[PDB]
Amino acid sequence: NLLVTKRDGSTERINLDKIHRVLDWAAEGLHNVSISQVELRSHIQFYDGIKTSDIHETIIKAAADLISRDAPDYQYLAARLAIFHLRKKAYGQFEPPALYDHVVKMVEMGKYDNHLLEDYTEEEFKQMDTFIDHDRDMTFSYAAVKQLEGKYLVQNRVTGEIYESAQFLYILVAACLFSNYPRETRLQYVKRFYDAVSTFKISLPTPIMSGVRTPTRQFSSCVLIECGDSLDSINATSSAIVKYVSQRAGIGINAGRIRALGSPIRGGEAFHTGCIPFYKHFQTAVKSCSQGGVRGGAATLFYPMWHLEVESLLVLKNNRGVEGNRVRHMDYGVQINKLMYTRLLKGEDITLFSPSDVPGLYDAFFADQEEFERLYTKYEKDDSIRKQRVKAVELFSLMMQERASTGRIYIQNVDHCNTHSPFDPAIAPVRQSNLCLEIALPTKPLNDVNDENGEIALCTLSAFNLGAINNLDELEELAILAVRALDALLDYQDYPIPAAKRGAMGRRTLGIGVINFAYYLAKHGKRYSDGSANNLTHKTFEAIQYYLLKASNELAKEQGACPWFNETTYAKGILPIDTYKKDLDTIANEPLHYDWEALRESIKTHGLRNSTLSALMPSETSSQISNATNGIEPPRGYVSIKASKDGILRQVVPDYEHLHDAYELLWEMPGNDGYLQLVGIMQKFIDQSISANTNYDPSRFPSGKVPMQQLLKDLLTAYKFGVKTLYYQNTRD
Amino acid sequence: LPFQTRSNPIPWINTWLVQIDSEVDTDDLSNFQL
Ligand SMILES: Nc1ncnc2c1ncn2[C@H]1C[C@H](O)[C@@H](COP(=O)(O)OP(=O)(O)OP(=O)(O)O)O1
Ligand SMILES: Nc1ncnc2c1ncn2[C@H]1C[C@H](O)[C@@H](COP(=O)(O)OP(=O)(O)OP(=O)(O)O)O1
Ligand SMILES: Nc1ncnc2c1ncn2[C@H]1C[C@H](O)[C@@H](COP(=O)(O)OP(=O)(O)O)O1
Ligand SMILES: [Mg+2]
Repeated sequence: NLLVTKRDGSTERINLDKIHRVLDWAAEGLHNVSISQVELRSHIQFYDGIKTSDIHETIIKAAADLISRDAPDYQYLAARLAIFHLRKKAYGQFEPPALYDHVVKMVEMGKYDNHLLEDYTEEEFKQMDTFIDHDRDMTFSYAAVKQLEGKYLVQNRVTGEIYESAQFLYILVAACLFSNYPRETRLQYVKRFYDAVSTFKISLPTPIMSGVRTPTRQFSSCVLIECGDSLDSINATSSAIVKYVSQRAGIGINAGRIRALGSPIRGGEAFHTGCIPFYKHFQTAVKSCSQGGVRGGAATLFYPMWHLEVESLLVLKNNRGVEGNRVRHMDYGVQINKLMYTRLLKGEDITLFSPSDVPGLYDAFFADQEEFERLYTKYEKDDSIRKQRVKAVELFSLMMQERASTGRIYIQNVDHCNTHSPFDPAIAPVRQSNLCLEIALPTKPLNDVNDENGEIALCTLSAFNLGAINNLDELEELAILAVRALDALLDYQDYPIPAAKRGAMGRRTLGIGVINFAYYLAKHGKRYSDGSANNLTHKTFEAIQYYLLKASNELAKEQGACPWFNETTYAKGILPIDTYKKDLDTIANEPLHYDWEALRESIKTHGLRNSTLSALMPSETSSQISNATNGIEPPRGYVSIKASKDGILRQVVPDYEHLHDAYELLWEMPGNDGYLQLVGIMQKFIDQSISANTNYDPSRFPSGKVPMQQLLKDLLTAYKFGVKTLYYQNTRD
Repeated sequence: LPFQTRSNPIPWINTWLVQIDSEVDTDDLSNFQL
């Protein structure tokens, strides 16, 4: 008696079968899954004239909630339903249209860049359509398909209509990246890279999964900016923010050079108003495109611990404090060096100086360790310099305090960054971290929005799916097939800021990390707490780094080494296996499988196409696609729940039907001594800083309170293994 | 068993069939070498 509205817009009487047939399909080859469940769960409410599209969308969200530990398969069921639904809005039918017709039509619509037709010919598109395997859309998971549907797929924001499939994404993104390649190997890479991203072998950032083949050439995930102690530099840094924030890219401010409050200006014509006043200006700049004033644009501000206004900066994210002196919309990262921790252990005081009062003391902080201990102790006895004595035990407590309450206050060991980094602490020292704290690239203050001398550290992210390769030797292909794609991107994309282009084309740095690490250890039957993976972690990453350098090495001969390279340690015949924390030889003995002395001579001649090739970053959005564990972070639960944007999606861990025992859920670990112990081993082969985060469960401590004794313990433990930085500090709620 | 082994086809039928510690010690951490 009731009627329904079909997609085309035709109307026919309601028929249950139509739903039964569909659900029965996606349920094919699945177990512990029942068709009736979805239908009733859906509580679908028929009503005269109901659009068939709505009915489909309701059943999908139904089988979506089914996903559970008892019946995981459901998350392939919903996924299959989602893709079927997507194929309707994209092509009006399940069977996808010719790769060539699809690009042509889109170009006329203004979806894909018109260069695709000027770089490739019709005869070639038909040749690439063969590599495509639309049957790979079923290898996805509800958690993955849901992401592509919301963001990754090229779809109208206003209407919400889809325009392409998951496969057309990979085939195109790889092709654009290799567009400027020789006709002899141009199509070649397009295939291998395609069967590398579609097969879940390599994970690519959100700005990349979406953009390439979009007219927009903006693929920068985040930008690091170093602000100088000037009004001109501040405005330049502020304007630089408003530029990238509108591009939805993370920001990494260092105001740590701004003189403290009370500091005299131009001899004494005026006194500094303080840091807080300026810090706020930066926030609004990051929120300038945020909706409401609340959410979006993420920016981490850094500064030295020995700073004079440190005590006033650590409590910025704290409520108490009228806004006059507060900033709860920005993250922070207290920079610490060896000397600092020393004063803590001995329970000795820390002198709080100012950047202007102590000349060279600031630069010593990163570029040189010994000079710092000489100047610091020097300015301490000097009474002609404003300072302040504070117990190292108290300062470190106030930091961990705000770090435990907010869980945003990050830590950055500048000594390790300049101790074991590709960059020469004398020419291009690391004095910054990106929002996530994974990047460690040099930066320079800008005198204006278009300053030439300025250098805005930029980077290209990527990662290897450890749960996709059989052996470590398989990284040999992925490495070269990855470094090239990213390297070419640096030239494919544009730069809205001179300083940005300067550093981008200068050292051409890249950030390639790893994903699905949890599953990796699961297969080999390893854990974190016990640390029975220290050797494995050493061997695995040893290759990950070897092949990356070996890849950027061969690339250098073909296109030359980066222009600024002489700056890098690699030029002076220096490898990470030399400047690594010697204290790592107490938690691992895994020898070098790969003959680096060989790469040493190779790089010492041609160099590297890129300055930095290895970065470990936290990747939930990217990993969700490969249905893998976010970055190296262990699964919070067998069936972690991620809510985005509109609704939470249940994502079951990989190979749960056979790995249930193996996995060591985050909450479940005794402490962090085991986790951080692995990060230090990884850093031994990372040119860039791992965004490792701590974890604390008040249920494992007496009085249901986390003791400050343990907080400082892990902090020192990490520093002992060369841990560069510390990300979040998840507190079990 | 006359019929082939199978997972239950209607699991729904079973629904009707039943703070921060401030503690600091210098000596305990002084033994930790950086
Ligand atoms: N006449 C109907 N009565 C009830 N449900 C229907 C009817 N027709 C289709 N459905 C269901 C089946 C699917 O689960 C969902 C979506 O149908 P969908 O295939 O996407 O669009 P469509 O109706 O234009 O194609 P098709 O003719 O192949 O069903 O709606
Ligand atoms: N009138 C002001 N009120 C508040 N803060 C100021 C004022 N002028 C400058 N500042 C701050 C901004 C910067 O943090 C810092 C220095 O600014 P800057 O422009 O470099 O000073 P200046 O170039 O005129 O002389 P100098 O830097 O040598 O002291 O002091
Ligand atoms: N508000 C935001 N919008 C888009 N990207 C953001 C963001 N905040 C941070 N990021 C980025 C910056 C980081 O370099 C990056 C690190 O993790 P990622 O795996 O690269 O992200 P993703 O999972 O989206 O691919 O996420
Ligand atoms: Mg000045």
